[PDB]
Amino acid sequence: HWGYGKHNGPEHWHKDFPIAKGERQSPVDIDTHTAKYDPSLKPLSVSYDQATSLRILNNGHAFNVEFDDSQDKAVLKGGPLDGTYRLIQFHFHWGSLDGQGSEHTVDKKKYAAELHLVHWNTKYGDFGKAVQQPDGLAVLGIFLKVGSAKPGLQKVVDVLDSIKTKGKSADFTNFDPRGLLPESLDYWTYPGSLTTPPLLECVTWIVLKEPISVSSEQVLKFRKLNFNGEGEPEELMVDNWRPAQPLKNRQIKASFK
Ligand code: NI
Ligand code: NI
Repeated sequence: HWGYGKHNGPEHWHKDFPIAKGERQSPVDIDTHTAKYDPSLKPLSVSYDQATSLRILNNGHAFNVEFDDSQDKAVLKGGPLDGTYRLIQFHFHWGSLDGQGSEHTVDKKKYAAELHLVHWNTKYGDFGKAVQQPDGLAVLGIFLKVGSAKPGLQKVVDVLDSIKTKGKSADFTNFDPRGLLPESLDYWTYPGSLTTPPLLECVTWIVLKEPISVSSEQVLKFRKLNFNGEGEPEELMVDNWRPAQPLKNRQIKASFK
C-alpha cells in the first residue's frame, strides 16, 4: 500500500498516513546559510564498543542490520539529547544513480545514499512505546558519496546476495558500526519524523556534516537488491528515499561554527 514505485510512492502516502502533511515531517533540506550554531549543544557521545549485531533483514523497503537493544550496549547520548538512546538497527536509503539517493539534502544537494542509525529513548522501555513520544527516537544520519571504498561497509555488501528478496534474513553477528562513521562528529539537528509510514513525529534528527565515501562497486551491489519477494518479478531496490518536506515552524541548529 506504500512503497517507492510508480503508483504508491511518497506523493501518495498522505492518503493512508495524513501526518505525511504534518508540522514536523522529515527529511528536510539543510540550508547551511540559515542553520545557526547553537552553543547550548554538546558533542555527540557515540558509545558502540559493546554493540551486539544479530541479523540482517530485507524488509521489502530497505535492509535492516539489527542489534540487541535489551541492554545499554550501543548507545547515543549527548548532543541535543537528554538521556540514553539505544541502537536498534541501521539501514540505508539509496538511489538508482549516483546523483540521488539521500533523503536529507544540503543546500539542495542530493548525496548517493544516506545511512540511518536508529536509536530509542530508554525512558520509554521499548521501541513501540518510544515512537509514540515526541522525543522517542534519535536517528544519526550520515551521507554517502561515491569515491573510495569504505572498508567497514564491505561485510554488509558481501551478505546482500543472501538477502536479495523481501523477507529474507541472515545471521549478522559481530559487526562493528563504528566502521561506518566519518572522522568528524560535527552535526546539524532538528525535530522531525520517521521518513517511512507511519511517519510519526517522534525523531530528534542528528545529521553529520562530513559524508563517508563508498565505492562504485559497493553501491552497485546495493542496487542488486530486490523490493519483491522470491519467485516474483524483479523490482530492483533503488530510489528508496522520500524527498525533502517543508521545514515549517522549525529551526535547524548546528553543533559547529
Ligand atoms: Ni502495502
Ligand atoms: Ni531511514
